[PDB]
Parts: sequence; C-alpha cells; structure tokens
Amino acid sequence: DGIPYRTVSEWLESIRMKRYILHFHSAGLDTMECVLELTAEDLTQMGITLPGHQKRILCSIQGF
Repeated sequence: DGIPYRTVSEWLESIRMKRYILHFHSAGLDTMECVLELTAEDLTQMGITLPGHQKRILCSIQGF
C-alpha cells in the first residue's frame, strides 16, 4: 500500500488542512487511494485555490 495515513480525515489533520474535508467529500474523494493523482487544476476545481494550500497538499502526496 505505502500510504502512511488510513483516512482522508487523518491525512488532512496531519497537514493541518482538515478545513477542506467537506471539499474532498463533495468531489467524491473519500479514500486515500483517490487522492494520489490530484493535480493543482483538480484542487482548483475543488475550490482549493490558494497556492500555499495546494503546495501543502501536493508535496504531502509526493512524500508518501
């Protein structure tokens, strides 16, 4: 598996981005497996638009 978090929630808590939990559920991103291919364009369309926040989420994913 190799993903260091069990749930999108626990993952988001870890990077202090749990404010965006509802955004992930809205986009039907409910398991960790779903988040692996996110780009900045996908985050934008999720309504996660701030660069800093994108960087935070995307680096975390590369870091898995």
